[PDB]
Amino acid sequence: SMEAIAKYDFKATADDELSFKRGDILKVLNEECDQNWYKAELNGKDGFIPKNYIEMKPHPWFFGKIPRAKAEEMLSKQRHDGAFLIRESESAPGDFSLSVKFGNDVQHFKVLRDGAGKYFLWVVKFNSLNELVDYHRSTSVSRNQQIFLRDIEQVPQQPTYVQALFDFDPQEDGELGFRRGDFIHVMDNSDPNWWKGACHGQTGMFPRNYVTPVNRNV
Amino acid sequence: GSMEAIAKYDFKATADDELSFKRGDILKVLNEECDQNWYKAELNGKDGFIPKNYIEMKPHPWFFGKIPRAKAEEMLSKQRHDGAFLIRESESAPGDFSLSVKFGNDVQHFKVLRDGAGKYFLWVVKFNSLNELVDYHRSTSVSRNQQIFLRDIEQVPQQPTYVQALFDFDPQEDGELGFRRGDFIHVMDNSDPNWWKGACHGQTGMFPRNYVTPVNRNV
Amino acid sequence: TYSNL
Repeated sequence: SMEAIAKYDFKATADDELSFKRGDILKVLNEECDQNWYKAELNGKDGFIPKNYIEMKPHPWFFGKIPRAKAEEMLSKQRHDGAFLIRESESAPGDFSLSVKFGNDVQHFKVLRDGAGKYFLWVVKFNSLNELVDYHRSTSVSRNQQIFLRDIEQVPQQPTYVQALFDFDPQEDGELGFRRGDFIHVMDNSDPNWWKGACHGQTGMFPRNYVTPVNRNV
Repeated sequence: GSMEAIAKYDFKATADDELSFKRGDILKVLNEECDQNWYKAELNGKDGFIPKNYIEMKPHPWFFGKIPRAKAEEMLSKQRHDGAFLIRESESAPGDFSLSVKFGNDVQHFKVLRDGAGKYFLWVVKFNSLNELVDYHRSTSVSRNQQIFLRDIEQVPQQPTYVQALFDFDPQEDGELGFRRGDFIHVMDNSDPNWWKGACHGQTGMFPRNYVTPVNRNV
Repeated sequence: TYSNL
């Protein structure tokens, strides 16, 4: 099982299919009832979806080395209060900041990191940035008003690829076959050992240690 | 250890032991990192120190994913030199690849075919991989009307790629990168299967790929 | 800026 992001709006064509909108996050189930379809669930509804309408899920809120200016840019456009992201300073490497939208402005918090490697905003110290974010999904980040962090509306990205290091003939069913050198579209890398991908018109599981990254360029 | 990286910015050397370079240059970076904030590097027969925070992981030079036919044309027609190219995978036929090449003021697209044995080919010559296909056609023309040879496009620095630590890592040697479970690590070199080069908490060094999981692109 | 100086 896996989550993916919708690249297009899909209106269901029969009653056993699942409608969705671009950018929705879909829970896809391991199986594929058709060669071109998955069964999937979304917002309390279940049905089939087409393989070629979904993309690997982007990270929901870690946004790398983007500047404070650009973060205000993308958070201004979000419809919902609490929309947030975390960014590294390209100035001070390794230091992080938290940008959140509330009303017609954008607040910036500095994430602190103590002698033990613990992160914090105020007093409570967290083992990781994930623990900070999830804490503040239900306790406000602001000391004046209730700001609860909410994932921004997500947009599907350009696809991520790997490249085969070795030939891989599939033994088991539902495994993806390829040849050394082949470029593989990656659909799910959430698991440390077995990833879901596509090549030569097929989809399936393959072992990550048979492939090497293809670094982004567009 | 040793790695190629791409310059994010122009850099004029500030001392005679430093190396000047321009944005988009591919630098060879040495395993002998000789200062906290500086790598030793080579570029076109020159060498010197370069600032760590001026360089990015090298992007793939010619495989461009499912870039549409129109965007490929726009990207290529702006290139300065003929034979500039990329490979792309079709958006409507998954698994099928096309080679797009700049022919003067036109862009031309060639459908790469795959036989029953996994060999790729355009006309007569068969290849074991798109890499072999590309390398053949760097020195043999990709057309029989005229003499066109494949040339990498103008390389451009991209937004950084990150991984995330699955476990704590405690370095034993100086050139290794320490981190805690959950830390986001800026990836500088991922071309070796077992040991990757990265940055976090203001340090750079090597770490085992086994300790980390991908952070998927979003910007 | 920063909301926690």
